[PDB]
Amino acid sequence: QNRMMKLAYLDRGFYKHYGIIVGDHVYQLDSDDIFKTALTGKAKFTKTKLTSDWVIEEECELDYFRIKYLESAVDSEHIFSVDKNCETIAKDIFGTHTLSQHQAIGLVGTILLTAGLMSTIK
Repeated sequence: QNRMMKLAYLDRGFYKHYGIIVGDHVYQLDSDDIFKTALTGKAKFTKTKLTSDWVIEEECELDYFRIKYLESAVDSEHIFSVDKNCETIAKDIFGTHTLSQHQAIGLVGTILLTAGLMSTIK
């Protein structure tokens, strides 16, 4: 609960919602419809109160952006591209090209969506 950005997930009957824990709050994609989010490749973020339902991945953490920018994105209701493929993610995380705050948040949003989408595959 001090500027730490850890990956966490909420598991309801095997379907997983992923989010970023900062303090006593969770940032996640504002969607209960993963079909439409995935098909459109677009989402905004929301911030909710952390609860015991959330499971922290203490060895995972997405430190790609400053939290204030994500707070601003939540407040502004900005709609991000969350459909980057592995090549784009790989270039972003293993390369040295400039990465805007919007691109950085879109990257983390892609990771959240992809992780949640993979949990749906029956």
